[PDB]
Amino acid sequence: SDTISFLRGVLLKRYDPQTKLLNLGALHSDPELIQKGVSTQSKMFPAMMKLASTEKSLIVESVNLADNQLKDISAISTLAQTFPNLKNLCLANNQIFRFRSLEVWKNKFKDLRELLMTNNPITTDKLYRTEMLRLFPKLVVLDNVIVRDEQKLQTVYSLPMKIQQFFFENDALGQSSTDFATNFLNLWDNNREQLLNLYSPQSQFSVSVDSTIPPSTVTDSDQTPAFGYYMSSSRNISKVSSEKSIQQRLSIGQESINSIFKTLPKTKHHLQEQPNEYSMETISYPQINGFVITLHGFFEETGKPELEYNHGYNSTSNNKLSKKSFDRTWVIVPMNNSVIIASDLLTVRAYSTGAWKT
Amino acid sequence: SDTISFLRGVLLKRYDPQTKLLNLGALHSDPELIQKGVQSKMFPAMMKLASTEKSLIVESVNLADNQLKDISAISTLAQTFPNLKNLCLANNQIFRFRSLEVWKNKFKDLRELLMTNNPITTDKLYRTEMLRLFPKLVVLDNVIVRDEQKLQTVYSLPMKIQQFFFENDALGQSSTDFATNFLNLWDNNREQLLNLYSPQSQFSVSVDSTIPPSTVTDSDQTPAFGYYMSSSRNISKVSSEKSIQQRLSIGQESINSIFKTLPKTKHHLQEQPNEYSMETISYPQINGFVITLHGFFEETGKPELENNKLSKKSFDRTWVIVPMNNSVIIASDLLTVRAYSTGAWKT
Amino acid sequence: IKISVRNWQNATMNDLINFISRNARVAVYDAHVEGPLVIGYVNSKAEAESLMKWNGVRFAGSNLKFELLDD
Amino acid sequence: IKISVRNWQNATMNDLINFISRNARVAVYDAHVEGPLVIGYVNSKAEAESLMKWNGVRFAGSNLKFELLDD
Amino acid sequence: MVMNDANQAQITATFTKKILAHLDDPDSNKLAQFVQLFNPNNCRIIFNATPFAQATVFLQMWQNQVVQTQHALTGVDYHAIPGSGTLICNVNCKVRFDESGRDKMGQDATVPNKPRPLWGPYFGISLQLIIDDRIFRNDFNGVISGFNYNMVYKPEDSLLKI
Amino acid sequence: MVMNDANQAQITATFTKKILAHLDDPDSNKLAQFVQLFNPNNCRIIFNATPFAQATVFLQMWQNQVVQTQHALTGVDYHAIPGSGTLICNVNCKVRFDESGRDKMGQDATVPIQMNKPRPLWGPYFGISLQLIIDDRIFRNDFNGVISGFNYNMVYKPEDSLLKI
Ligand SMILES: [Zn+2]
Ligand SMILES: [Zn+2]
Ligand SMILES: [Zn+2]
Ligand SMILES: [Zn+2]
Ligand SMILES: [Zn+2]
Ligand SMILES: [Zn+2]
Ligand SMILES: [Zn+2]
Repeated sequence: SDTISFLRGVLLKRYDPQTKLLNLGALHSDPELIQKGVSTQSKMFPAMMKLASTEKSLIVESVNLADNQLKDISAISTLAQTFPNLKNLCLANNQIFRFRSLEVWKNKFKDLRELLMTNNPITTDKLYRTEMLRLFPKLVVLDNVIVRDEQKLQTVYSLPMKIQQFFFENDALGQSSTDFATNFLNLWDNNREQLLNLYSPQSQFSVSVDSTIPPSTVTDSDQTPAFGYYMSSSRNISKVSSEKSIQQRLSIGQESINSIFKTLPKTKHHLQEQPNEYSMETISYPQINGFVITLHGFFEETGKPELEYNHGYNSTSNNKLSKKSFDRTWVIVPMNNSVIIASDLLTVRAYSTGAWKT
Repeated sequence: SDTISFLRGVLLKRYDPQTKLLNLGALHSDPELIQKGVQSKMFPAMMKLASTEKSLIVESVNLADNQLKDISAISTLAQTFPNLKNLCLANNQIFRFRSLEVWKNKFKDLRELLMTNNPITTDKLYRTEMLRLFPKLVVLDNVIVRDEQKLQTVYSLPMKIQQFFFENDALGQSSTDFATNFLNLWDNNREQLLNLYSPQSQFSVSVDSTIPPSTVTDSDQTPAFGYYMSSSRNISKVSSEKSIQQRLSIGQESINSIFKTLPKTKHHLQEQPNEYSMETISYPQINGFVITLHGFFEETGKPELENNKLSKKSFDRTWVIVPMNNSVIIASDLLTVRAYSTGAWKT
Repeated sequence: IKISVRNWQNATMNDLINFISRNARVAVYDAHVEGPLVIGYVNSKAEAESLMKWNGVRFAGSNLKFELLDD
Repeated sequence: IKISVRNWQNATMNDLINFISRNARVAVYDAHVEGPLVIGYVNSKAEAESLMKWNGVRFAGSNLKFELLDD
Repeated sequence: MVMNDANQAQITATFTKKILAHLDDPDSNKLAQFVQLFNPNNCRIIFNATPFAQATVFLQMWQNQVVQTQHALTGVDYHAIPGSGTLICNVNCKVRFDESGRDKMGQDATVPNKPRPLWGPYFGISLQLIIDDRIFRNDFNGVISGFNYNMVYKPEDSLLKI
Repeated sequence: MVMNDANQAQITATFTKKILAHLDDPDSNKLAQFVQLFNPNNCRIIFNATPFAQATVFLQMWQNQVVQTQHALTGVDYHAIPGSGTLICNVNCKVRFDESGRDKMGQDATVPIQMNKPRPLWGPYFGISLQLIIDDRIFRNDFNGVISGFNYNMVYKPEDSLLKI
């Protein structure tokens, strides 16, 4: 407990905030360290890495490990766990000759741009460049020579546009979509019935369940979702093999729309409170003289539905109330004082953090 | 040394300056060459001297009746007269296609070719191959094989590039004055330029890391953007969203800071006017005008504050200026720094 | 390393070789006549450049000229 | 001596401590919540290994994870 | 009057699958056909809340500045809207990108036999389509009026930066 | 007060990319839409220090008298100017020309003595500096007649290119 406090000091000394560089080169040479330490040379590296990780307020985009008298990466292999987004690295003046060790760092340091292995024996190997380009996907410069064109590399690993949470053709549609969305959702949460004035006899509404589980790497994804209450009403043409049901699952008229509305769980949408958790798109729909409003977000499940297997069914897990992520699309037709929903298409899916988040 | 003077003599005798034609046809017939005794190794040497002499500019070459079975002996021609327009290889014994393959994408400006009495003329693939090998070939064996009009229109832009464009001559004079004064002040004393910036006026620098193709004359294949990378506001490269916001400098103070962050330089505008291109246009929305200047500058000194190697650079600088009758104020100043490369407007 | 000499005509070979070995501080061990110009081999390049410095020297009513196989 | 417990969620701390005190017949005397994982101190190392034996046990819809914190 | 038909549903679903297949296809030749699906006169395209007025630019950008993709249809629902002469499709699907570092041409960013693509982790996609009813009559020329493509969730370990 | 926003920046970048893509489009039909981006009443266009009075004429020249091209954005910076209601963008990019010997129609210059279209062979890269003066309305996702200023100039040329400026 006492010992760690010193090492904290050494690191702070070796870190520069302006250049964002941590100089961990030549630890054997630092006089402060020799009096205090060395036969324990192996246990200091990972400890220092952990201590580097635990202490916030130091952000490193560059690390120097030149001349640490390492034959193998092992002692510092843990670096990948500490600064995974490291951009520059120098390992010069070291005795590393084999490739076996570096295999620990495959698919790690994905944002590494520069690498310096100038005086290390590996520089002799013919497969050196190839293997290094294999090991560090975004590497641009290797031993001070350019090995990848930043232009192409940038174009390849990025889409033409950075994602945005909102798109509106004109500001009017923006204000209108916002108003409609907030109001509709508040009503959808608290009293489903009131919404029925927005649907005509021709208006249609259906729900589609996406049973798909997002990748675990996705931040805050729900790896065990529960679509108990929804599965009965799901109108997913790809998933539901029953062709006869799909005809029935579509709800037309305020009556059937209300029935399905009662069939769905009671919810709460924090659009006003947590605006960053929602993305919306609105576009013109000339064929109906209207607009299309698509809303991607999440909602909390407060109450069981107002309305309501062969071998084994359990109400506890499958019907557990939990927040869900959703994609809802309203095809709306404007009138002077009022609006009518031509179509309402909902998608219910396991909760997952928005791709629009930054 | 002994042979070269003689060969030089033969070349000089066989070259005609007015027609710009080098007649190396029927060398075996030349009594001067027979007088010595000469044989295969002679051509490339003659080519080397042809390159070395530089007092001969050749748009047409005659190599008729040199008893050549393959181009190998004269291939060096491509290295000596790459801009050749006319070539004659008639009355020679060339029969296979292998030899000419050295010359693909070479002699790009070759217009006429004569392979009369050469066996290759018999082959069906002859025309196709000749058309492939010489992109701008118009005449082959005295018959037209390509339309000059279309060929010209396709491989050239509608307008010849120009070094200067000004809406009015007055704008020309004013823009030139502004450029020279601003740049001289920019070179020698950075602080004074602050007199040209308002509190709302903004300035930022963008680094273009792109390396020009080696084929570009006098291009810097190994650029060094050490000092600039810290202040660079290149929205395309830098994915970091906050930095781009930070990189922008508003007001003479921050503008001064970045002016201090950049290396001390020198622009030889007055000395070398041909090394710079400028465009000036009206800016009605602000009742001012825009001056875009493309050129180069030398890096004399390291920045006054605190890869990092000093090197000659090419630049694109755009000033949005709003005139005030006493003095002028820069609404916006947009600089782009890139590796040195000769102007495309150059000849 | 192959040495050629011209404009030695009207004078003898041995005298020329000795003359060169006198002035140019370099000796050619085996020298071939080969018609108008003398051919010889010198052991090292330093002697070849040193030998090449003595170019245009007056000898037997004319000025010698020295040359090498590959420029 | 220093004990950390994870995957105790869905049940109260009291249930966890009593569960351990029932099954493993070893008690942590002062147990602190400290966010997601429960911290407690046990008197001896023998009790710590014995307690560590009960690692893959099912508890409140999840499997406990036990650790001896060096920190 | 409102249309509810299983046949039309099959047509719709399969057409969606065809569109995703068209997206995933890197072959430049077939691209020419892809543009045929979109209405040249009036079309509304959206990609990550970035608009596209005409399909050509969008598809050029897709062909050039986006790597080869692999779509996996997770969900589809559609409403045929009477009087509109059109139908609207709410689609949800997963996507994998070729994170080899090679574009559709197979050209590397490295400075100096068909290669296999290295698929990255899955991305979440929500796609809204406005199509003409004419597809029920085997007509696919200029049927796509609305194309709203947006990402709903992203994997952190992906090398692709949206 | 000065406008500085990352959203606006991304909008600018992607729009610029869109402009270059629009240039890269060889199909003659859609041309009419491209003209929509330029202000019909007042517009200032320059190409290699050669001016064009109307966007129609410029794009006609581009469509008729220029081979198929491929642009690649290398750099972009912008300043939104308060009170002007406009922003100015300093752009730098690379260009490739279709040096096949075929025009946008795909017609060869070969004199004839004898549905899958052939692929273009891309020439060496050209260096371009493009200055854009645009209305701020693009930040409100409005692109109709937004381009008032368009200054396109070549900064460096590769010698081995078959294209002659
Ligand atoms: Zn040492
Ligand atoms: Zn170093
Ligand atoms: Zn003859
Ligand atoms: Zn002739
Ligand atoms: Zn100078
Ligand atoms: Zn505690
Ligand atoms: Zn467009």
